[PDB]
Amino acid sequence: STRVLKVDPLFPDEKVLKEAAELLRNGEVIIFPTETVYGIGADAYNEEACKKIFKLKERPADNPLIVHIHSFKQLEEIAEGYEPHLDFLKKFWPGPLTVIFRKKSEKIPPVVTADLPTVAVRMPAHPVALKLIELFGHPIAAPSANISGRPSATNVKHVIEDFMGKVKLIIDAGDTPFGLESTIVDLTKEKPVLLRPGPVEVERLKELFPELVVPDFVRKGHYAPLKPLILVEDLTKMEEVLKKYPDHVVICVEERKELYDDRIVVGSLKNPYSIAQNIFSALREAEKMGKEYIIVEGFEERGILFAVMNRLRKAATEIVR
Ligand SMILES: C[C@@H](O)[C@H](NC(=O)OP(=O)(O)OC[C@H]1O[C@@H](n2cnc3c(N)ncnc32)[C@H](O)[C@@H]1O)C(=O)O
Ligand SMILES: [Mg+2]
Repeated sequence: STRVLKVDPLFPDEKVLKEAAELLRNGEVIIFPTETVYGIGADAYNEEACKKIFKLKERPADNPLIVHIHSFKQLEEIAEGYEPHLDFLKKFWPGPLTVIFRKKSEKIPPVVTADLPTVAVRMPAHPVALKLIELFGHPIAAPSANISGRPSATNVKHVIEDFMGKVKLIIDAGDTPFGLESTIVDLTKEKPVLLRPGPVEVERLKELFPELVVPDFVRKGHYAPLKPLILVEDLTKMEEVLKKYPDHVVICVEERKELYDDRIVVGSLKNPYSIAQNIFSALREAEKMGKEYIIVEGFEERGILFAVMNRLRKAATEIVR
């Protein structure tokens, strides 16, 4: 019997958080907001509880979980070799950044890290997440709140779609600020490696780390709707595509809304953060509009839209370059 408890994002009712903390202590899984996407979390030191996350998501065991912390002191408990990067961390944490370090803790079971000698760590800039972790007293292991393969939940409506009846508690703090998962940066190798683009933008990381490596899998290509998805990087072929795929809905920017008939406006190029904020909602709307094909306009591989494109490329059933 899933309880959905609404809380203020800045000053959440600590009584709701306590209820959540209790469930975590009982080895239950709960869903909570962050500034990026909703997470589905368990006690990070509880092997059995973390196993439930995999079951509930229908997730491969080889796909490791991000461990969420509230203090730099917790970092010492779980990781080693981070001391040269403390200046960096203190500049972006709390915030939408996940970093890979060598695993110290034997407190974090292998299921969490998929037997890897590394651990992904994030200190989320969302008062609800921070206050929950602190009150609970252990780190929380949490992937995104969605059935594996599907778009990451950015609001409680999407969470309910995927998890009503399957978890005891969803904390609702409204639509997540960014709409997109944290930037993941691997700091275990000699040169830092970008594993996932996010709200900490590539251009910013390149300023800080001139030798940042951006693997091919980041630039090429999860987050997938139920209907086939057609991504159109070259918008001159838009007309060809529309006519090739007749029974369709289009996801488009505002400045090209008038150029279609059946269209979801995801946001404006004027304010690209609007596009990031709404893109996953758009895919969930689209898949329900009773059309055979979802057709999405492409975006610049720059700033936050880089992250958007990363997500769409990984979701698309066909790309049109
Ligand atoms: C809940 C919210 O904080 C959200 N979490 C999230 O997106 O979790 P998830 O859906 O599990 O994505 C986790 C990603 O993190 C990577 N990952 C985790 N631990 C890793 C490790 N030790 N080495 C490399 N990649 C790792 C996984 O491969 C995967 O791509 C976020 O990071 O914004
Ligand atoms: Mg995910």
